[PDB]
Amino acid sequence: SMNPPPPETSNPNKPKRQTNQLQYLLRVVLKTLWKHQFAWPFQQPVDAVKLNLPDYYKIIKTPMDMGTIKKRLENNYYWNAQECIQDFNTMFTNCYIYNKPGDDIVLMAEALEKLFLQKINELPTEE
Ligand SMILES: CCOc1cc(-c2c(C)noc2C)cc([C@@H](C)O)c1
Repeated sequence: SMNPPPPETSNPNKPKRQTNQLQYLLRVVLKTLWKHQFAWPFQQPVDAVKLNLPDYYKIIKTPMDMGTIKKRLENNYYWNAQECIQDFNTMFTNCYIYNKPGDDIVLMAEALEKLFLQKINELPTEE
């Protein structure tokens, strides 16, 4: 029933780089999803205490949210695009695992995921 510590967003010993794909993931992908009308539940870790979801973190062992993704991208946390893409997919999948078809949050995830897919479909070639 308690909240876990949030995922890490900084690790000074992780090697970093700034690729055109990672720049796209921030400037296009994250920006598009973050501004969406359905973004709000996903802009920070699930607060299982405030939401009274005492079994959330019993079921979800790899939490992810866009607040975390945003900080990771802004801190150059990633080495490659695939790591960031995996974070977004973890976020969606968590929502699908925990929730039920047709729940509001699932419809929201689905809308964001459709936009995600459209954007990732045009991920630029690494230069
Ligand atoms: C600030 C978080 O607000 C919400 C969080 C959820 C949520 C998430 C994210 N993952 O599982 C649940 C439940 C669902 C809803 C509303 C849309 O019902 C709102």
